[PDB]
Amino acid sequence: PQITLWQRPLVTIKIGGQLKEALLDTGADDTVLEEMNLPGRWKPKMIGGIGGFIKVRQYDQILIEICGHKAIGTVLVGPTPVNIIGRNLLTQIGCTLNF
Amino acid sequence: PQITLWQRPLVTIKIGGQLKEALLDTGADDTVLEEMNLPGRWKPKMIGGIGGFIKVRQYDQILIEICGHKAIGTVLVGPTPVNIIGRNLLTQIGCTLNF
Ligand SMILES: O=C(N[C@H]1c2ccccc2C[C@H]1O)[C@H](OCc1ccccc1)[C@H](O)[C@@H](O)[C@@H](OCc1ccccc1)C(=O)N[C@H]1c2ccccc2C[C@H]1O
Repeated sequence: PQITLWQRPLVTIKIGGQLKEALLDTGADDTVLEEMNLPGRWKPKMIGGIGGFIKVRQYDQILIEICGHKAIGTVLVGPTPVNIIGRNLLTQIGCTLNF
Repeated sequence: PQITLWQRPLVTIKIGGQLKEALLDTGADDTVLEEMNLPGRWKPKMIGGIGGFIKVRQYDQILIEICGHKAIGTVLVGPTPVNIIGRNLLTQIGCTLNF
């Protein structure tokens, strides 16, 4: 599909059987979701954006479904204000920026 | 032009006769640039990101060239980690997300 940017580019994602809303963020290197439970072991990590840094938990090889497209990659979980789908997963679904 | 996301979507922008590098960010509602000098009066604004809020200066009707495409709009200036081209200007150059 082609997403215009008059409004925030929010889409529905499926992860861990749960359905959620998330923002397609080309400015985010990684993907970070609000506090939730995921399987496997995790690694602590600090990520910084506008405003400073936050502590998140890193999970690897997590399967996410974005608008029907399956994608695999690292998923961070932490006190983020909104769910964010970063570049690490946007590339997997063939997402691009077009002027 | 089509831009993949395997790397940060960095482009060159021209503002105040100067060349700068900035990030095309669909996750940013507004455009914020690192500390610099702009003409006219400014208004105060608070923007919230991943790690909290920051205070920025708001300038209106600023001319800015993004990859050869001229745009005129609101530009914010403050302690941002990188120069950011947000949705307010991305829509002016007809930028869309595609997959
Ligand atoms: O933090 C970032 N990346 C980092 C990131 C994110 C997730 C995981 C890892 C990493 C590392 C780094 O790439 C990106 O910034 C550039 C950036 C790049 C590199 C280093 C630092 C910053 C994001 O795309 C932010 O732009 C955007 O974040 C999503 C968000 C939307 C709405 C509300 C709260 C948060 C955000 O903060 N948006 C707000 C904003 C921004 C500018 C002007 C106005 C407004 C209002 C609101 O829309």
